Amino acid sequence: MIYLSRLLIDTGGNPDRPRPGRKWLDNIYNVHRRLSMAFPSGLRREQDPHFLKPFSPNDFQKTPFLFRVDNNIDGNDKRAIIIVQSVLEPDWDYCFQNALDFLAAPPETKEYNPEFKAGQLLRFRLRVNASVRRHIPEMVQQDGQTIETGKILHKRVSLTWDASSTPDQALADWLAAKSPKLGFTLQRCELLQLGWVYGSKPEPKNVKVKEQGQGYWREHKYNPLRFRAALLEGVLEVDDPKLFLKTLSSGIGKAKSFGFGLLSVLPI
Amino acid sequence: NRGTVDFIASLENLKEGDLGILRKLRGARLDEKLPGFDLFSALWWPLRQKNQRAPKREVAWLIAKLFAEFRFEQREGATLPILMGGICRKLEPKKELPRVLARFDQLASLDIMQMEEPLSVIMGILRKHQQVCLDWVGLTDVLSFWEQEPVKREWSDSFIKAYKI
Amino acid sequence: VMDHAACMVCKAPATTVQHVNYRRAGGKEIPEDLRALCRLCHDACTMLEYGSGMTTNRIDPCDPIWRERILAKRKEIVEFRSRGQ
Amino acid sequence: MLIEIHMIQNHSPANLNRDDLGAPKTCYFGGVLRSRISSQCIKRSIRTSNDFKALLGGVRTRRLADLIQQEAGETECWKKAQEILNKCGFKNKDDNTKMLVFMSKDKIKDLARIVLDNSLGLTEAAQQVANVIAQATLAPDIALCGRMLEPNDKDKDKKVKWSNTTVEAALQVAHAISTHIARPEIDYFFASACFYKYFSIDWEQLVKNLKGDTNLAAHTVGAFLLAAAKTNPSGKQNSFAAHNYPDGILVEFKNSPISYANAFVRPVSVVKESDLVEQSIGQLSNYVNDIRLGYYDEQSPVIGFWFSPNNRYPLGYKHSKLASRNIGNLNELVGAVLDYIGGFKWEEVQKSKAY
Amino acid sequence: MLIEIHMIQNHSPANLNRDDLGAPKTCYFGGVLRSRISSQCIKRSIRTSNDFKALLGGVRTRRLADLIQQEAGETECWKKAQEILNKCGFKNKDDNTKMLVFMSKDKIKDLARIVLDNSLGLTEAAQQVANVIAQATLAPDIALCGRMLEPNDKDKDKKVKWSNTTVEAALQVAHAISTHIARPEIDYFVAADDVPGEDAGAGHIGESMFASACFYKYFSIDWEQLVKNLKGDTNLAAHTVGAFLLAAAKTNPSGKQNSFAAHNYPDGILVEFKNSPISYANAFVRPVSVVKESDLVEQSIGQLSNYVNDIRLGYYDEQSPVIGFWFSPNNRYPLGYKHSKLASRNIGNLNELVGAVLDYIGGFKWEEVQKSKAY
Amino acid sequence: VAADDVPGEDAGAGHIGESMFASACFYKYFSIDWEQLVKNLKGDTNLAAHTVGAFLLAAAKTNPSGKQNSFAAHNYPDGILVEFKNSPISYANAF
Amino acid sequence: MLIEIHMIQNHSPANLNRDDLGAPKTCYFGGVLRSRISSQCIKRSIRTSNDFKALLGGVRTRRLADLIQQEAGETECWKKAQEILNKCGFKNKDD
Ligand SMILES: [Zn+2]
Repeated sequence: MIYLSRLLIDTGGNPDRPRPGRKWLDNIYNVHRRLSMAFPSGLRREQDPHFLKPFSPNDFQKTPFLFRVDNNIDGNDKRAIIIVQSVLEPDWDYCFQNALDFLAAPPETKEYNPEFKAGQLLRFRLRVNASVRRHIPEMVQQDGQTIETGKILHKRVSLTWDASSTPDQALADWLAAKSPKLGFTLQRCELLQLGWVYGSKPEPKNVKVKEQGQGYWREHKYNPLRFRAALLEGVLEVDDPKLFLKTLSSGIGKAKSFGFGLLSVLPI
Repeated sequence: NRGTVDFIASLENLKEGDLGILRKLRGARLDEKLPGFDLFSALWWPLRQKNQRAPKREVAWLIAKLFAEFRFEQREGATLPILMGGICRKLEPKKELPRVLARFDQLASLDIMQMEEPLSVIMGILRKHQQVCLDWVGLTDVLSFWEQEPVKREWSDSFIKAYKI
Repeated sequence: VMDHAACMVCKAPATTVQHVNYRRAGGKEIPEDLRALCRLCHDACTMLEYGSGMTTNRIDPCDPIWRERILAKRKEIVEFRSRGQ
Repeated sequence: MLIEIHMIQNHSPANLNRDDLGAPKTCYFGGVLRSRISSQCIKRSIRTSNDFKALLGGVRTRRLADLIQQEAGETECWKKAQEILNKCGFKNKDDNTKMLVFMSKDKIKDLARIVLDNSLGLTEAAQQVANVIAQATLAPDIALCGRMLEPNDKDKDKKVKWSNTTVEAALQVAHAISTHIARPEIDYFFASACFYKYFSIDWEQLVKNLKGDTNLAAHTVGAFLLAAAKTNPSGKQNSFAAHNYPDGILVEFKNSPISYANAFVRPVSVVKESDLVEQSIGQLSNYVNDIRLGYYDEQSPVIGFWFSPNNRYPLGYKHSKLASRNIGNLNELVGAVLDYIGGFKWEEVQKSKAY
Repeated sequence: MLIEIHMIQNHSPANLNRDDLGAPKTCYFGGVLRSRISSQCIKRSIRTSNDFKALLGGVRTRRLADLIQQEAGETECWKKAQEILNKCGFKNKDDNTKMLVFMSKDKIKDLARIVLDNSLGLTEAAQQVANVIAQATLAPDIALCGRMLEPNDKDKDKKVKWSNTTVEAALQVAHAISTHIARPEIDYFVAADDVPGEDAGAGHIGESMFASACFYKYFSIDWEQLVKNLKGDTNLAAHTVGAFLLAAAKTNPSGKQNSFAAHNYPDGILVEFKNSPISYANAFVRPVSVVKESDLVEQSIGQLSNYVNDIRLGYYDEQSPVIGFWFSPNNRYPLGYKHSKLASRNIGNLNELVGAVLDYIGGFKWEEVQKSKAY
Repeated sequence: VAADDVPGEDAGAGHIGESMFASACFYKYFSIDWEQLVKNLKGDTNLAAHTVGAFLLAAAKTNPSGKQNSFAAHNYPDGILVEFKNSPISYANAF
Repeated sequence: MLIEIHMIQNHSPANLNRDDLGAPKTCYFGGVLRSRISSQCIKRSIRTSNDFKALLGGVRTRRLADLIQQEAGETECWKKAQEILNKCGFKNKDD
């Protein structure tokens, strides 16, 4: 019981007119917020029928979901798609009823109920996060001297593959290291895109307190976010089919709310 | 009144494409035909930022549309009542003069929002006699304070002074 | 902060704030009648206010009325505004 | 007069050239969607190659003051040097100079000589660096691509009057397009693609830009042809092995430049997906024949050379000849091009190098 | 009698004509967007072409004093030349004329002679300059493009009369519009940095534009007006007609050809000799939509053949017949498969088409008229 | 723009400006009174018939001569309705 | 008996009729903007056409003295002619 939805984002076509779709896709945090906005529980749907209200994050269901933004070529054109997998029914009607300029085509919701056993060859294509935690973290490197401010800063930083090692093989063995826990096997994994994605979160702070109440003289700070990204496809061999359903319903990665994690599997 | 001078000078600096854009919008609102809204916003907004004073939005819009339709060289000392009196003096004193004077005196009864056509007939009579100048700055300044009684008093008095000589 | 840095109409990230209920401006500013907006929705609302009438009151988002005209202005802004200005 | 190269060759898309969203570059031709390799990607992949490193003279830098750090006496090649250019025409904006300067690598030292001293004061050293920046034209790839450089005169303190700092391009590169429809990859609810590349080089303009250096021009033409033949057009900075040689190469000596992209307006559709390039060859062949019987001129005949590996694919009308040769080697093809151009040979022109 | 040229062309992805912002020029025809190449661009491409080099006898310039000084050797006369061009009613603005002047090159030396004589007063010299400028119009350049010169009145000295300056045009180039719905495309580009830095990428970031289309072109040459404009010369008129046909058949606009190189050739040409000028652009009111069997070019050729046959059978006249030549490269695309041969001759090579054009115009031989030239 | 034919130090243009244009499908309407034309032509009928025929042929095959040296829109009409009736009617209310 | 012509004609991008500024002539019909060719322009295009060459008899001119002298062929009548034109009710102004 997995809803495999699909979006057809309306990008630009003239870099002299406003193109809100590309600007929206430029920031991953706004993409995540807009995708999460499609889940009104019982209050935002019935009280306001036109989404003309101030935004309240507590008014939306905290339903876990995965999404990957990518591109495809069907028969005569190139389309930017956002494949979204979720366990609750997505309310795309409530999401773009005011911002229909964002979307080029009406969305789709097709049920995905796979009954997959082991030992059958299947093909896949997923985008994954490529961060590791260094048990020996390098110091702060204060740029005036580039030695140290503190000593230890345990940080998710980057997956580094030696000096002359190939990146695709390194990513393949890194995935195959955790593959027995998940329950598949790789033979011809390949790397297509390897880069970074960027975002910015508000994360409000406080500066001054009111003359008669709480610290409502507060303003908005801004915390940037960076993510190392890999996109990889190939074929996987199914083992222990109980676990593969959990991996399909959960996703492989550490940034499942920022694109990485969704795995799309097709039969041979 | 330097803001009005800058507004009129920017109006004279306009090319022919946006002049045609404004010409096509005669008698219209400001909420349709987006190029007109963008051009008017580009014309009027920098005045408020630097200069503390600025002409009213309705007055500026009316002046821009009238300038687009009735392009006249801005010249100091060519106020509308004086030219109207000079035209009225060289008229038949029995039939044409009461009609044209009634069309002129209709103007000092309405608000800014309804002066377009009663001003356009006046500019048409001016263009009929081949005028080449009009004081847009003085007309804008008078139209700004159109609710003050001495303003209308001086308007009528200037017309009568130009008519009599 | 209070509208969570989002537009009221198109729910895009906010850019500025529209000053509805222009009464008590400058010295008695209460951060309640103000409403956060993006650049396109604010430009559309200013287009609607410049046209028609204009008094001390303004055009307030979250109203079920004026939504269709705001969306039409959004369409016109998207398909007609030239950045070369 | 002009040397034009029409080649077809199969590549592996989705890892060659992308846009800001990561999508592979595609275009519309003949009403149908085709894969596209951009021209500037090609014009750089020749430059940063193992066959163009023999000359590779010229840097399109942005941090020119930092380039004087790597050739500096003790420390004088800093802010004093930076504000010499900053006052001249290039606002630094945190030592970035806010502009791209295309200028030859083997001219920094004299530039350092301009700034290492202290005899000159304000704006005279600026004129001294400006004239030597304008003069720095001798470069085998600057002459190929050309340069436009307009300094900002808002911050210029006058008396820095320039010469004509503009180089005409001697090379014209089209956009590579696929001879068939774009490959539809698997869509949820390892296929190569042929490509037609077209290049044109003006011999007279190339000679004039290098101020009568036909030996260096011939070396540039040969190195350019080799680099275009056996390099991967990308920016991935990896996988340098020439795993896919150019299957078809036709070189033509013409006065009026022509593009044979109209041979593939109708897509070369085959369900076999194996002999596709061969069929593509036939299509191109037919169009060339039509051209030589459509726009035939007697006072200006054309002469060409054809190459396929091991002479596997003929070019002409099955048996009737179209190109004067059936060369089955890259080096022999470059030798024929060289001796038809100027009676030269690859051994003679290899000794003249920029670097 | 007229000479009418209708062309079908196909273009590889390029940007041959841009506006003040960079986007390719477009238009609307039948309610759908179409890519457009302006008529002035096509006329400049023909006039500044290699095949039209032998007849480039006119110059449209603002820097007339530079040419006057180049004609002579003495420097100081240039100064006086500007003053001679000032009382003539032309004005100055940072050491050039305020308005462009179009004139034949071959007479410019006579202009210099007017400045070379120090015995002539300024008013009389200005009047002589006005006379030689107004009369110097015999060149194939202006012949087809015409001229319209308006001397300044607020600056001109008195007693400087002006003769007739307007030249009636003999060319009626239409705008070039595609035969289908246009598909403009963006192109993201960066500028890489050759020296490593602390950060990544650097350089410049931009988004250019390009489009590909199949176009329809129109040219119309009034034979009598061209002959009258050239003061009765027929050999020069035939040479101009042949050079124009060869240039417009084999030239492209030079817009962004260093990065797109769309040097394609036309693949269908219709040359007609009628008494009233007609346009077959109404064939493409319905846009050409490609299908799986045919391609884009042959579909446009079929629609053009349909419209041409319908027009010929509809607006037929008995006292005035038409004679048409149809050219395709080696008969790659015949003028329609269904209808009759709508051409007195079907030609597979361009040189025979030009020869037959000269034959029908006046029976002129090719090499006979190549001796007649202006520059 | 108006390119300058002479090279210089700045590579500028002689002139910069704009023009406007539009393509369109037009409806045109002519009406002729036969009796009034015959009365105006002093009882002549052959000249009146010549006038009607030449008017039809000219209005079906002639275009305005405004900016045709740059646009050249010599398009023939793709439909003509010729009516004979006792009162003048115009079908411009269709569109 | 009235004879009427109704024509539908397509037109590729052009500027057939202009105004003071240079914009193509427009008009409002049915609440929307249209493209307009003035009836005076159509009448003039019909009148001075090739199919109406054999019928162009009249002339509308302010230079009747020049036509009178051209039909006469002698000089000194011309000035006298304008004096005659000053007595019939045609006051001359600048030749
Ligand atoms: Zn908004």
